[PDB]
Amino acid sequence: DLNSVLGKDYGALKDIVINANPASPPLSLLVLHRLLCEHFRVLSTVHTHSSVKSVPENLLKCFGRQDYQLGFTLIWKNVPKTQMKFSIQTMCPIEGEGNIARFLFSLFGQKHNAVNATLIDSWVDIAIFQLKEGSSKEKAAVFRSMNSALGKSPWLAGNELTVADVVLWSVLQQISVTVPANVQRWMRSCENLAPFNTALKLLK
Amino acid sequence: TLSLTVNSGDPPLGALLAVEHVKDDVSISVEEGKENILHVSENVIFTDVNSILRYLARVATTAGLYGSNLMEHTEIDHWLEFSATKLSSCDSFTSTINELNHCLSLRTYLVGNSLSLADLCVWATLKGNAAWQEQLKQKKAPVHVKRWFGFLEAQQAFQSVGTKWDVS
Repeated sequence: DLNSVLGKDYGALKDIVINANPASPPLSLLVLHRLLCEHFRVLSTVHTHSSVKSVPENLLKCFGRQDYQLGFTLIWKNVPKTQMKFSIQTMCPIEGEGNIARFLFSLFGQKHNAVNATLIDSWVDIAIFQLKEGSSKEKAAVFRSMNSALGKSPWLAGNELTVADVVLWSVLQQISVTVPANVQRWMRSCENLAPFNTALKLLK
Repeated sequence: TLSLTVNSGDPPLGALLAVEHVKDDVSISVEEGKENILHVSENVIFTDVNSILRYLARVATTAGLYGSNLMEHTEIDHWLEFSATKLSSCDSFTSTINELNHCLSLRTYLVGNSLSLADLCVWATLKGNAAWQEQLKQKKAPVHVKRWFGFLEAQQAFQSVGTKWDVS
């Protein structure tokens, strides 16, 4: 797609600003950023906000021509949950890395029918609402679900990589392990990819 | 066609509000049960309220419950998580309520000046939250939410679903 009809009354998208806590780096976002770069020309900058001291070096250099389509500013800041805004200032920022991930991936323009679009959403919801803070019983349940679906398809939501794959994979990395084989295979599928691969390195 | 089994114990008011707003537009039946399930085709189903809300709004094109652009799309998602986490919680209600209050300061509807998923899920949760009502008894509720809440509660659909489904 590549269109810029994203905001109806305001101007087309140019700069995206994200606030993130450095005690809780958002691997999904780092990964997605790498992904966007392949398809878009991005100006990437990291700031640290007044309220933060000693952000680790890997975190500072996590992004390190004529014109840009997209501008990407990551601000390390003491926030409870990750935020996104499209201008220097705003009232209701979009909170939560799951929601930020859906939006960014969408800029690729790969449309889905109502059922697939909802399934993709549902997986993103599982990573955030269950797998992220879940009890082992909950974690086991999630693994089970993925394994079942990863025997149907090579990717969580179908034959193509979706934001479902990016988010749940990223969440997995930042949290007693017994892993089914479809999942263990799907992990490999992801790690093979450059964008997933490099970002993992940054968190060290 | 499209059938929804609800949990008649703790009804998903938000989803039922959703069904009512898409009826003319889509043919859908509701059945009583012990859990929430949306049956779409032979064996494709949705179980969690937020997945059911998203499918309904995606299929009910006329209703426009999912916004009109990617921006509003993302805003509506934000409110879906907001309701399913911060508001689906006892703790830090005050912090949460104030946040909602600030967002509604200059808005009539949560997203894009017209009714949306955001409005449904947040209102549904906000109803079923004890803290909200206690604030209501006390008269200590924040001003904007009170207006917005009141405005929605007075609409026909919000009272049809309330009358048929609200346990209290």
